[PDB]
Amino acid sequence: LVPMVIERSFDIYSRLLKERVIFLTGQVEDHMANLIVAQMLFLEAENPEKDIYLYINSPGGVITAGMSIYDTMQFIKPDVSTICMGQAASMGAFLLTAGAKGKRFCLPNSRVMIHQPLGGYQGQATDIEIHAREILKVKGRMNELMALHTGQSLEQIERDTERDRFLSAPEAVEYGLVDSILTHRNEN
Amino acid sequence: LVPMVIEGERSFDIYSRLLKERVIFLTGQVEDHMANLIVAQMLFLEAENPEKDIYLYINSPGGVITAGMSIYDTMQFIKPDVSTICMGQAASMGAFLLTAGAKGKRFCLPNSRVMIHQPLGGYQGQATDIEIHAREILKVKGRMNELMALHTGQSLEQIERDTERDRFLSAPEAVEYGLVDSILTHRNEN
Amino acid sequence: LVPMVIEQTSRGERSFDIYSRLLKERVIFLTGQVEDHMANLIVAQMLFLEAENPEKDIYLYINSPGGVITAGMSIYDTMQFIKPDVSTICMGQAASMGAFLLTAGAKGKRFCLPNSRVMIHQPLGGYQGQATDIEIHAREILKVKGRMNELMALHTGQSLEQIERDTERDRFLSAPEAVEYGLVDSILTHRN
Amino acid sequence: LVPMVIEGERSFDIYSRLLKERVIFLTGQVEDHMANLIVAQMLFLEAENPEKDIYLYINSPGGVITAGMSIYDTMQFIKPDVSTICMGQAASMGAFLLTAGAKGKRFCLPNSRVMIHQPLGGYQGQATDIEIHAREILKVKGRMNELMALHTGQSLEQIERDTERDRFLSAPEAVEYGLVDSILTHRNEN
Amino acid sequence: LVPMVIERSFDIYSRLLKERVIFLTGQVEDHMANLIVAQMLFLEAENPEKDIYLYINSPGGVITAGMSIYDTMQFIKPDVSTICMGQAASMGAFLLTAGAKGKRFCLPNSRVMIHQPLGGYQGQATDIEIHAREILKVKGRMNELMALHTGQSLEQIERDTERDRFLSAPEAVEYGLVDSILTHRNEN
Amino acid sequence: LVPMVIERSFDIYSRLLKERVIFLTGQVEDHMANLIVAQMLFLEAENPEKDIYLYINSPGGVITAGMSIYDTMQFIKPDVSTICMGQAASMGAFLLTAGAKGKRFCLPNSRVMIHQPLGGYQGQATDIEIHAREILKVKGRMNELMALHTGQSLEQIERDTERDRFLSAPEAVEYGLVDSILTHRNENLYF
Amino acid sequence: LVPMVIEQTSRGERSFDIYSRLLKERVIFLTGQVEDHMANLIVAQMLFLEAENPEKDIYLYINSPGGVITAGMSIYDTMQFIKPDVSTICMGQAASMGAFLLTAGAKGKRFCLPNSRVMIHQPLGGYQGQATDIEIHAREILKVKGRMNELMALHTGQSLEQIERDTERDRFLSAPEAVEYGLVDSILTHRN
Amino acid sequence: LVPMVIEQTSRGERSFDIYSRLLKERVIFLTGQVEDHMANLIVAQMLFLEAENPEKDIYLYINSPGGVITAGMSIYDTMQFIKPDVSTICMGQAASMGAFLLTAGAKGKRFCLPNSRVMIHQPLGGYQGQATDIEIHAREILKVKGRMNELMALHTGQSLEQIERDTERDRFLSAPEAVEYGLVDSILTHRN
Amino acid sequence: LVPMVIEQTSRGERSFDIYSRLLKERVIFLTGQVEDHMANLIVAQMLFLEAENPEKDIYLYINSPGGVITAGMSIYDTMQFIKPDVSTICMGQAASMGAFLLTAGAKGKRFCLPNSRVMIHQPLGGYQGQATDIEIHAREILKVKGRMNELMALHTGQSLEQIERDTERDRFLSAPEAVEYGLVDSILTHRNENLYF
Amino acid sequence: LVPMVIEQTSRGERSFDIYSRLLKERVIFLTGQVEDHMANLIVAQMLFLEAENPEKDIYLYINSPGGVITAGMSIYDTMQFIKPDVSTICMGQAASMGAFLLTAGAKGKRFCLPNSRVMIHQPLGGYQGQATDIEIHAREILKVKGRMNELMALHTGQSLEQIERDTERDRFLSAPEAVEYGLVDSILTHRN
Amino acid sequence: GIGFGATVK
Amino acid sequence: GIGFGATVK
Amino acid sequence: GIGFGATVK
Amino acid sequence: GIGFGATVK
Amino acid sequence: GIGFGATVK
Repeated sequence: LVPMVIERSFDIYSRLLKERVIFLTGQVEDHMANLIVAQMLFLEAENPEKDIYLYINSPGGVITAGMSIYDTMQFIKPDVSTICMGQAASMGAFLLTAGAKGKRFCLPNSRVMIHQPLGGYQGQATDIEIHAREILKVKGRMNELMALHTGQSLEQIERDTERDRFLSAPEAVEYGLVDSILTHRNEN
Repeated sequence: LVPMVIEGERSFDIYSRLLKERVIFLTGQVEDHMANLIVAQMLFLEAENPEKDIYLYINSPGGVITAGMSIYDTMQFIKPDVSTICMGQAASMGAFLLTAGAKGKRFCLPNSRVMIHQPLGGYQGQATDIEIHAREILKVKGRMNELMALHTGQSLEQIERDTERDRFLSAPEAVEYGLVDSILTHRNEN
Repeated sequence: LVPMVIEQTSRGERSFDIYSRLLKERVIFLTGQVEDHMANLIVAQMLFLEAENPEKDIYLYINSPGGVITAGMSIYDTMQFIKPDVSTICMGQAASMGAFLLTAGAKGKRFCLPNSRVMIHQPLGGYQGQATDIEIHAREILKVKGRMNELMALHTGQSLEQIERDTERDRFLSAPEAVEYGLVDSILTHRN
Repeated sequence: LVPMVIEGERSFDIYSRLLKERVIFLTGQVEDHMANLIVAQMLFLEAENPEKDIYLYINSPGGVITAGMSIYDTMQFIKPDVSTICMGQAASMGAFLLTAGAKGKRFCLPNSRVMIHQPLGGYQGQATDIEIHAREILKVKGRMNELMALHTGQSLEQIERDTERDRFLSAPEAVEYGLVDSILTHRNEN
Repeated sequence: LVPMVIERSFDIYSRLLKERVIFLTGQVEDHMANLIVAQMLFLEAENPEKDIYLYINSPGGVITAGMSIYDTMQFIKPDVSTICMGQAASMGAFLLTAGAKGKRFCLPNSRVMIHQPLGGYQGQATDIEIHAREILKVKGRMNELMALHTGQSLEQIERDTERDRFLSAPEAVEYGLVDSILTHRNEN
Repeated sequence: LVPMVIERSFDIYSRLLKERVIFLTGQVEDHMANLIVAQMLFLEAENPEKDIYLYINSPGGVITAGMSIYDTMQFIKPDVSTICMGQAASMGAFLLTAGAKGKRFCLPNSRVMIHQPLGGYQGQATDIEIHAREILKVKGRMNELMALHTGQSLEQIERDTERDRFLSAPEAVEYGLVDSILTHRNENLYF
Repeated sequence: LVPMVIEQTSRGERSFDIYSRLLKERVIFLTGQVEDHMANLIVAQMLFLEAENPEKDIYLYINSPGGVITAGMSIYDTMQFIKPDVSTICMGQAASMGAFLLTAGAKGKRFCLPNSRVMIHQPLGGYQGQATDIEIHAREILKVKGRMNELMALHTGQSLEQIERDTERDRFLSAPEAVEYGLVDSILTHRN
Repeated sequence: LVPMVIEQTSRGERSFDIYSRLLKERVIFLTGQVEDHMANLIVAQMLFLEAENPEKDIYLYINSPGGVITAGMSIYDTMQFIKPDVSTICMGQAASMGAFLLTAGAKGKRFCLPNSRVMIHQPLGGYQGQATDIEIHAREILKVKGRMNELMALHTGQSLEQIERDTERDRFLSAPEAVEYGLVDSILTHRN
Repeated sequence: LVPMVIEQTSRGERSFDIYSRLLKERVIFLTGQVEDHMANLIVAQMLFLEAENPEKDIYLYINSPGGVITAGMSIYDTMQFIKPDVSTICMGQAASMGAFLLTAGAKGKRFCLPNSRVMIHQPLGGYQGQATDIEIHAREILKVKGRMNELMALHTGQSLEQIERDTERDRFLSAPEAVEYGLVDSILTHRNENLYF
Repeated sequence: LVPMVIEQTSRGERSFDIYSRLLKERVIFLTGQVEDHMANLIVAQMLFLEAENPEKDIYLYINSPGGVITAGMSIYDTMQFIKPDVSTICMGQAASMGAFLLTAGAKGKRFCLPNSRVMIHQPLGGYQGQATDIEIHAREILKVKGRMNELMALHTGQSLEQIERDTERDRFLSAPEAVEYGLVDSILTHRN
Repeated sequence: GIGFGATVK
Repeated sequence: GIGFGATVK
Repeated sequence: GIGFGATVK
Repeated sequence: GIGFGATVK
Repeated sequence: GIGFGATVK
């Protein structure tokens, strides 16, 4: 069950949504992604000048769902400040680094994991070649976007994404994935 | 889990609040129940204001064809112009609905993707029944290809050659293919 | 379990399983659903028998609920290839592929027991995939249906049109009806 | 079923009513969803009054570490002093959150039982990938031990020796181990 | 489903909660125990001088969950009157006898069973020894508390808990688990 | 689904509860029994002088749950009128006969079934003996209460409960298990 | 069950299973889906037969729904390695691997029964993993497809381009169609 | 099923299963996944052949997708322990463990068929448990990977660095590519 | 499938399965998890070999991931009982019970192949029930652990304390490491190079 | 798999199974759980051995986790019936039924290996149904427990009271403890 | 013979 | 012979 | 014999 | 012999 | 004989 609060009656997540706070928890699927997209659009309609806050704790998921969230964040005017709690996986990290420049934060004991896409197909050799080329294009597209936000060279990203690479909050900052760390609310 | 919102005091879920703004979401596999829901939303919006354009966001891996046809026929039946938007991906039925939007109001996001392929079906039974079902799916394939060629502007022959197998297309490729009109890089720009 | 029998010969007594003993007397059994492995075994027996004596008639006993078509065509072609007349006998029942093999026997050597039942129907199949693949498979099974009907018509002696009308759905034939339908030649009630 | 309470008069559930009194519950295995819920509750309480202390009751057999770190980071991040109370038992990640409470506000009921152990994990794949995941979990183990030593006051070496295998501690043992501060036998007494 | 009472809409359990009645039903577990703990805290907050009533009908369960309820009952200022309906198992009996002295009652046909803890572990011999000592300490601690509330000697409790021991309402009174038997509300 | 009625926002079962009517349907478990117990206490607190009505259609269940309901009915002051609809099983019959004297009813086409307790245990011989003795005491206690509520002799009950015994509405009346039959409301007008 | 037969020899009577008796006559049966274990067994039989008489032609009877490729390539290579001419015969059906083996028989010694059906299609496969891994497997299966098409074109005489167009999707062929295609030299309608 | 063959000898006729007849010719078949039981069986055969005639060569045919490493090491150590030169042949495919056994054969006696495919990749392992235990197992698999690479470099003759770079991910090799790599000495295109 | 082999004898040709033929050469195989059935078979084989020739050495090849202890103790006791020297060889891997049997082989006749791996760890077990029964079972497994460690120290020559420290967690050892640890004596790099047999 | 052995008698060679050869030497194996089929087999072996030589001692090796009691009683009754002294040996472990059969051996001929373990506990059982049926089954198992304890005390020499106290819960005993407990007679460390 | 069609006396 | 290609008397 | 009890040459 | 490496007439 | 009732030498 989810607790409710009175402010008539609001859900705990709905109450925070009033404060422009969105949560991205669990594996990234199409339904949860669509929900996050709806929240962004709703917040944009209310006030397109106030920054949005997106907290991320996720082990990754589908790429199409993630790209919808990424394209949406870049489409709307509000600066989406991404925050990492617990962990950011390949898609979570992509969304984390996709936040507004200077507004991507991570908590001290958070972690980040970047890896190349995963996929697969079963069928004729012809169909395999098609699906194979697509995922490679996806890998290239993701790497290009990561390089743009992080500021790292494309070649460096390809070398670091060939296998699962883990990064702590300080390492992520040096890697350009985020901007700073939030030890305490008052300090920042 | 779906969060509520406020707009006296009224309780609205996130999807309903957007519906108030003439925004519909087509997410997940296309089945009959979700399709019926989308159809209901279109009709409700038409009754409220039959002159304001509707927005349909599409993120789907495809599904049943009959369900999709109901949505397609409904969009072409009502007066409002149904502007389709692609987020994440559009599959064969999603792409069919995407290109089915109002001319000049079909968009795709920059990193979206589109996949068009010929129908998939199977039947087990007597050879006589097999012939019937086989002919039916072929007619469906022809009907779908004709509509795609009409909306995209391409030739029926080109569509058949490209739909013989799964063909992937990015937002720019889809535009050049006539499948959509433009790309929504940012709200302010367009 | 399969019982073992003894055969008295000039060299000495020999131990045989019941099925092997009947094979020595040119008797093959086609029991159960038709499949590649059983059909392959039947094919081997026919070839062995032909080499042993290509002038003596072979006997095939059919109690089948039917099965794969390809596995049946191998048996059919093998029967129509070898020189010996393959006398088919129906015990218990003959299904679509059993009946096809039954009527495929030598003219005048296709028997049926009085209480046996024969069922004929059109092929069964299916496929799941793209529309293009469906068209190929659908065309193929139809050709199989046509080929089967032609062969049934030839052996039975019925017109092709009549066979198509009677195979559109499952048709059950008793031993007397089968004789009138050309599927068999006579009935075996008692030993004369 | 969750009972309800009435407080004009406003309907409430038992857990929500306690939330008005700045009381949170961390029950069951520590997963991502429940953790996100706890994190949301802390932020909401902070916005209401960032000067009043929060109370977190802990009865849990542990769980994922990433989820626990989010809660731990959030407690440190916010201004209110999060008083951790142990009821039932505190496992490896329950104990970590318990000892992470504000100094002097970490309590444990008399019959409670704490358990500390090194992290758990695993991976299946190539040898190269195994080395990566192995190094990662070791860094996690080192990081967890450092924080435990900082909160408990013990030495890093002692923590490493005591976490190599499951170590159980009662309420008094936890106090001497610096994991908690005192015990709560009666409300009036303390 | 649960019936609804209008008074505002109250579920039947909430209405009884208004009268300071708490129901403990089914096997004990962290989630049900947490709910009971919340109810006790809420009632104490609403009124810290009125007695609470806890009806017990359960086949027992986890001990950690039970200990939280026990510690909470002995921690809050109000006196928790325990009542046994249908049956009380080892954890249920422990909670039953833990009620306020003179406020622990049993119905005439209720049955009480006391047994020693149940636990298991699979692993290395080293880890096995650890878990074995722990459960033994728990058994000793449970027996100490049982002897304190019942008033029976610790040695007697060990002999009677070595195996499942059943007791009716009268036997429980003689044993000291419950102060008295409730036959009729007006009579008592 | 459960219908709703306005008089406000009451489900069909609660509205009947307002009329002091409780339903005991399905197998007797701990949760449903606890629910029934809550209803009785609520009704008692609302009006401890008005009679309560308990309709019984059940194939039986746990005995501990049944005892909680039984003890509660005999504990509260209101007279709990039990009614049998469709069927009353071993625990259902025990609760049926436990109603207020002269207020136990059964519909004409209902059926009652009484049998001895069921149980079992797997383990050491020592533990088996304990559980075996316990269930026997339960069987004895149940028979004593049945004989008290029915007026029959303990010996007769033991003989009749050794195996499943079925009884119709008339048979139950002669067996002392109920008091009368409810053919029509206007023909009896007991309420 | 498998029947046992008796062989009359100079030394004395011998008991053989039907499959082994035919092996003595240089007949090998390929049945069921192709796999490592069955393919290995076929390889062993070919080698044994070669040693006995490396001049007498071997006969392979194929009734298969197809299977693994590697298992088939071993049989293909073994046939092209040994000196004896491996006369392939199709009974019932030949699938993609069966067809490849069927057309891999010695030129002029590839036969089909009249009702047998032959299907040729491109390889099937799949992999799940990282994109880098997927690229490796995709290239590999494509090379296999290319290699298979080249061999098919060499045996059938058809151009490589034609084979690619016909193998893009499942293509069915009857005994006559297969002859014109070049998979099989002739048909065994009846014994002569 | 396994066919039975007859061996002609001066003293008398003998009946053997096809696999045993080949074993009599110092031929061992490695098929299917590499497990402990099949490996034990292969090891037993090598010891028996060694006792019979140590001087004569032993042939090992490999058609294996992959398998356990410990089992493979037993086979590898046994081959390098006995005196007979173990000539390895690749039929269908040789995977990481199969390739390791293939390249481990006697120098100049390692052959592959033309269409056979060889794959090599680093070991696969998994462990679930405490971080301490995880570190121990992780170190062990790395040492195994290093040891395997060292042996691969020795038999192939490639540098250790090159082997590590090529084994980081699945690498497929055809018969010719394998020859240049050094896994196999030559190819058996046709009998001579 | 198990291949069959022919042995030439004065009476005539004789047919054997490959495992039985090796048994005739005093060779036993301990493959797979150690259970009661396989152990009895090994025990039966050792007794049979002892009667045939109680002076000729027996060879036991070990490729096993371990298993039950009781089943292993039977084999250990049987080896230490019979007169023949049971030369243990490690192929592929030896787990805790496999390694225990390997070290149990006759002194100077314990071998390992170069790539073989040996793992030793403390016993595994568990029980579910009352606290009383848990104490009984927990005590029993500890006695087993103590007894096993004592035997390992006796065969390897190491100290009981060292064994306890090294068995607290899974410890892997290669052929050379094992030789220095006392688990084995030498390494069978080649049959004729050493000629130990 | 079960190995085959050879016996070299003056009459000639004879092929035996390892278990059968040992039976010829008056050795029986009681391995695995005690069920009805294995027990019935053991009974047959004892009777066969008794008839061959009713004066020579029989040997029964025991490695078992226990099982049904009825099955064990049949073995126990058979051992006490036959004239030969049944020398029981414990290898690996003896469970409650195994221990019962172990101690039931002939006085002075009950051995245990050094590292073997023994476990004695009271019978296990259960029933589900009416209370009447429960009481019946409960009384029966209690009688069984009493009967088993009496027999254990008779063979072990201990007092019935002590046995009841020690069997209330699982009691483990090593070879030395068992000797002191009268459960066995001596230990077999080495061969003299 | 032994079959149906086979002749027997 | 016995096969198809094989000739018979 | 062959067992433990049995003596060996 | 019989294998590949084995030579034949 | 060999059974129970059977007598032996």
